[PDB]
Amino acid sequence: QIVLTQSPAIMSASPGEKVTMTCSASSSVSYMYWYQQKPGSSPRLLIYDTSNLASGVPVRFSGSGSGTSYSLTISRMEAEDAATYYCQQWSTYPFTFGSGTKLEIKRADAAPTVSIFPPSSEQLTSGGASVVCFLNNFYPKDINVKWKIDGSERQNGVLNSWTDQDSKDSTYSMSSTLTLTKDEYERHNSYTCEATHKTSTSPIVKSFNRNG
Amino acid sequence: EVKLVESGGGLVKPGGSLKLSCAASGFTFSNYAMSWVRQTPEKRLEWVASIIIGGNTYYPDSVKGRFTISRDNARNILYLQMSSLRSEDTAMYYCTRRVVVTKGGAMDYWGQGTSVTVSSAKTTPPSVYPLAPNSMVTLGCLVKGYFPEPVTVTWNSGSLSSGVHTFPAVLQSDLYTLSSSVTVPSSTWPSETVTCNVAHPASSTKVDKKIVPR
Ligand SMILES: O=C(O)[C@H]1O[C@@H](O[C@H]2[C@H](O)[C@@H](O)[C@H](O)O[C@@H]2CO)[C@H](O)[C@@H](O[C@@H]2O[C@H](CO)[C@@H](O)[C@H](O)[C@H]2O)[C@@H]1O
Repeated sequence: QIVLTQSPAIMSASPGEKVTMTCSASSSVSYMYWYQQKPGSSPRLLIYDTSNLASGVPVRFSGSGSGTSYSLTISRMEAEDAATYYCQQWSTYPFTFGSGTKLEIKRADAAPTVSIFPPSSEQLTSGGASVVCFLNNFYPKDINVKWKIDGSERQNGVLNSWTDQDSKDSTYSMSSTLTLTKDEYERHNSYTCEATHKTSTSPIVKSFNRNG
Repeated sequence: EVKLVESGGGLVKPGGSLKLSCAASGFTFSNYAMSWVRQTPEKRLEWVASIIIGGNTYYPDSVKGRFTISRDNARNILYLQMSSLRSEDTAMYYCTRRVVVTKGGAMDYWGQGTSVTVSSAKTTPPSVYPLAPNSMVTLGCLVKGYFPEPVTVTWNSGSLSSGVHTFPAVLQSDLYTLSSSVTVPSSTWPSETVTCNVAHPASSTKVDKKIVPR
C-alpha cells in the first residue's frame, strides 16, 4: 500500500557530472534500498539500509533520505552508469518497488548507419516479402524513418523496434520492417528507406530496385 | 562464484499450473533466506514470495493461495509452485538471495530470470530469413511469427560478439517478430561464412541459416 513514486522518470547526464534521483513515498518507511538494472541484465543491489554501499559497488554512489523522501546520487557520472534505477522500501508491509528512473549518458552526436534489405528468396516462395531497414549506432535517440515505394510514402504494414542505450559505446539503434505479400511486392520497383536525424539537415537515404 | 540459475518457464493456458526452479552455487544455501521477484512486460518489479530462516513463508495478497515457495537444502534448489494462473501473471521470474545483516530486508543477488507467459494463444515456431544486401558490410536475420517469447540469436555459434545487436521483439496481435544485425569487414564476407543460429525453446526448434550473396 505504500506507493513509491520516482522522479524524474527519464534523465540524461553528461560524463563527469553529478546526478541525483529521488524516491517519494506515500507514507513513512523505515529503510530504502536502491538497485541498478543495465540493459539485458538482472537487477543489482547498490545501497541498503538507506545509506550503506553494498559490497562491490564503486564509491561514487551514495544514498540518503528519511521519512518519505530518499535520494540516490552519483558524484561523477561515467558511461557504465547508464541504466534503470529502482528504489524499494522496507516497513511493516515491505517490498513494494518504485517504477524506475532511466538514466542515459550524453555522448558525441552520431549519425545513423543505414542499411536496406530486399526479401529473401525463401520468403518469396511462401507468398511473403519483408523489406527490412536497420538504422545503427546513432545519438541522440530521437529519429524518424520514412518508407517510400516507387517514390511515394507508405505507412500501412510498418513495424519499428528500438534498442536501449548500448552500455559499450552509448549509442542507439533502430529496426524498421515493411511486410507485404509477394504480390504487392512485385507490383512496384523502387524501395527506399529515409532517415531524418538531427545530425544532418537532409535525410539519409538507401534504396534498391526489385529488378536490379 | 555465487550463481543462481532459474528454469521451468514456458507458456501456460489460463488456470493451468507450472513449477519454477532455481539452482544455487557458490555459497552455503541453507544459511540464507530466499525470495522470488518478477518483472512484468511493462518492467514493473513485484515481490511474489519469501522463505525465511526457520521456514516461515510470506506472499503478497494477489498470489496468496495460488503460489507456494519451498526449498531443497540437500541439492541447493529453490522452487516456486504456481497454480490457477492468470494472464496478469505473465513476467520474468527472478530468484534472489536475501541480505543477511540488515536492519530491514533486501536482495543482494539475482539470477538471470526465467520467462513465463500465460495466454490462450498457441505455441508457434519461428520462420527464419536471411538479410543480405563499402569497407564494412552489414548483414542480418529476420525471425518472424513465433510465440511465446523468447528466441535466442547468435552468430557463427557465438564466435561473433562485437558488431552484433538484436532488436527487442515486437508483438503483432498474437505473433512476435524480431530482427538481428551483424557488421563485418568487406574482406571477411562473402569469402567466409556468416550463419545466424536461432533457438526457440517453447517449440523445441533450432535452425542455422547461412547468409548468402545476391
Ligand atoms: O522476508 C519477508 O518477505 C517477510 O519478512 C518478515 O520479516 C522477517 C525478516 O524477513 C527476518 O529477516 C527477521 O529475522 O525476522 C522478520 C520477522 O518479521 C516480515 O514481517 C514480512 O512482512 C510482512 O509482514 C506482515 C506481518 O507483519 C504480513 O502480514 C505480511 O504478509 C508480510 O509480508 C515479510 O514479508
